Amino acid sequence: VKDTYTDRLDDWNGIIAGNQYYDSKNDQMAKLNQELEGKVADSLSSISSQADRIYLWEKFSNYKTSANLTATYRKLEEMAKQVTNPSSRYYQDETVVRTVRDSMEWMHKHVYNSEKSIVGNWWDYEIGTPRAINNTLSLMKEYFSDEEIKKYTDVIEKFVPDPEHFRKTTDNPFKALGGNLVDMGRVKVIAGLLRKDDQEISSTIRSIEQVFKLVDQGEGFYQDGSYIDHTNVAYTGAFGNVLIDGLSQLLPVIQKTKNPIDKDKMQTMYHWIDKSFAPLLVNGELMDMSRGRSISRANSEGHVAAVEVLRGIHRIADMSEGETKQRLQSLVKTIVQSDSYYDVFKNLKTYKDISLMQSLLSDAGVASVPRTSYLSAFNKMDKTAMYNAEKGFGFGLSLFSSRTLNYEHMNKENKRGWYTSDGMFYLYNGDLSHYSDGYWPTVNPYKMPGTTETDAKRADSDTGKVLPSAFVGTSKLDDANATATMDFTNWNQTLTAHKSWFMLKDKIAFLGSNIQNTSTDTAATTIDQRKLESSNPYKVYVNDKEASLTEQEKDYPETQSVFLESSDSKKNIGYFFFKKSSISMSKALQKGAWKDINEGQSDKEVENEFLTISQAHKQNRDSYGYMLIPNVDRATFNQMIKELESSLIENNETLQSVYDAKQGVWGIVKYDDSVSTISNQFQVLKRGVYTIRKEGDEYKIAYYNPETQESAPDQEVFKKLE
Ligand SMILES: CC(=O)N[C@@H]1[C@@H](O[C@@H]2OC(C(=O)O)=C[C@H](O)[C@H]2O)[C@@H](OS(=O)(=O)O)[C@@H](CO)O[C@H]1O
Repeated sequence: VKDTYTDRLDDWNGIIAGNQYYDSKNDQMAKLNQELEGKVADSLSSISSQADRIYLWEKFSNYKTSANLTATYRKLEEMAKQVTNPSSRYYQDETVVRTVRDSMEWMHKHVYNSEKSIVGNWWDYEIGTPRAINNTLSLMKEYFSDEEIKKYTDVIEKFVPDPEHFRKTTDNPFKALGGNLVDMGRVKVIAGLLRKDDQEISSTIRSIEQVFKLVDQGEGFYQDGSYIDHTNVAYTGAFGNVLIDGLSQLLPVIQKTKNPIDKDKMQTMYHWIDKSFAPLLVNGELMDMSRGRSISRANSEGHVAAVEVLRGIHRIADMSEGETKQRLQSLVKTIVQSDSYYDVFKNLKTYKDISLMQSLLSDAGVASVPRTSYLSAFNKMDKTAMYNAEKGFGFGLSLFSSRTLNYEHMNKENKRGWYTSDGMFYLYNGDLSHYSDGYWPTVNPYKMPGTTETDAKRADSDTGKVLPSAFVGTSKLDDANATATMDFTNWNQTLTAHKSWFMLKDKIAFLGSNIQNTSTDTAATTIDQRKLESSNPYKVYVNDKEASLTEQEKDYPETQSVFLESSDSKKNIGYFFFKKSSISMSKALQKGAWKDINEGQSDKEVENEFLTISQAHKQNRDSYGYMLIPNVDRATFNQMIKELESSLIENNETLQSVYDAKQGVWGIVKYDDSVSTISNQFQVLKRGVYTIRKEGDEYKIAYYNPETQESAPDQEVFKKLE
């Protein structure tokens, strides 16, 4: 019955597949078509055609493993896409049409139906599979009767009858929010359209509207740009992705139903884009510190994941108007064009998405200007993102506190992310591939960059924890200067350290004090563990003298500096130790498999060479202090360290501060309320984090109390001398 429901489904088909936009003469589209042709060909030649078959596909035969249901139905969706693509060799193919119909019936009779109960993961039963079934039926609605459609979607209503909750049939349902809430729309709104059920459509859309509300606690988007999911996990880059990616797909359809969403309600999406997503995108890469356990997926490295966000933004731009549309187009354009490592089209999986991107890139009317400098203090999720446009580098600071979980290990994914939030830092430079090409399965998980840890063995079976202290946070002064601290205690309460960071425009100072260890394990801070490029080798200098690193760790006592020299200055990394320090370095090939950190991944061996720099802490009360200076050549680095000779103001158990004389900026962390006199110019009076700038006789102050998550009146925390 061709009606308004089918009309909406046609629009949905144009969004999830886009066959109406296909053009064989379009190289990028032809590439995706060829991929789908191959997938269908593989599925058709391996499917079971035997009577009394115990499965459709032998590699997805054990139906007690929920993942096999979703994978099976997704193969049918691929078939539906091609059978309805005039340019496919499978267009209106009678064998494929019958294969999809027969397969749906077979699964319905022996594997997935209303009489079944969740076996394995609820996600496959309520989201993964229902979405694959909805899309298959939507694409091939001209081959199924309304009665068959309702028949094959009854199971969806059994497992997901309530648009406000998931796991309804289990003994522990949960309130649907964020990404999950968006998926609820792709499940019940589409099923509602297929079943011509107005009540399901309306109630689901109404439920979906909750997603536009910013929160001040719990899961969701925060005013400061943070995004929390799974109770207390920083998750903008994975569940946030699903949210914007899926919602941007749904909106065009929803807005054409009898229950469109108010325009002022959808206004918050622009806040997510500018405040939440944009800062986490550097040279086409979505910062891993925001991706949770997804970092352990080989097919979802940083640049790939970024496309999920970018395509979502582009769709939103397409449904926007005027300046709003123009600026969003420019944002997507400059990000994509800044990415010289990853081909955006590799993750644009529908013809409309491919088409939109091509028009954007070729439209001279859409400005593509390098993004300006910025610094986002995502205090509500304990992460900080910094980007310097003049020099061209990004910096990510990954922390956690009593308010957030350090790392997520679940569904057998991210088994070794133990220290990824223990004050771990990321540097985004000229090597756009650094955190890609197998970084995650080859990086030594015991030496994450920036972290202070003991060398005790850790179990893959462990799960995340919150930090005992709430004294973790960032005080931002402007787009280039901020200060952060973390009152760190390790996983088993055997080591402590007051770790602080001083972001000073074109460099970051790392200070650590009060380092104590009550265990028999050795303690050390990993200054860096950088993945190398065989094509661009580094020439290493210690105290400005070339050094030859080996697989075997070499000690360098009385080190004032270390410089990693590339042929490309935008890949250079220098480390200046305020006080001569005893460090050790090594360059070695590290091997591993994605399966080591994610059970469902390939056991194929991967290898990468890493340069590791560490500083041992053999005594209680130890400390570390150094300045990370990227993107400058050797002579310039040498000149800068002389300018910074006296930049360290203090680094003890109650006070840590660094001064940038060139900028007239101070970064300060106070652990108590004593009166601290700084540079004989002013005094800071309260426990907390400060970033201060002197402009003549004037003083600009940025104070933050991380525990109460509040700033304070200037006179309460600052006092100029005389
Ligand atoms: C955010 C997240 O990790 N969600 C998990 C699922 O992963 C997303 O799957 C899809 C999709 O449209 O199916 C798009 C995203 O890129 C993925 O991040 C999925 O995990 S997995 O199978 O991809 O490894 C399901 C499986 O049960 O679990 C979700 O939590």
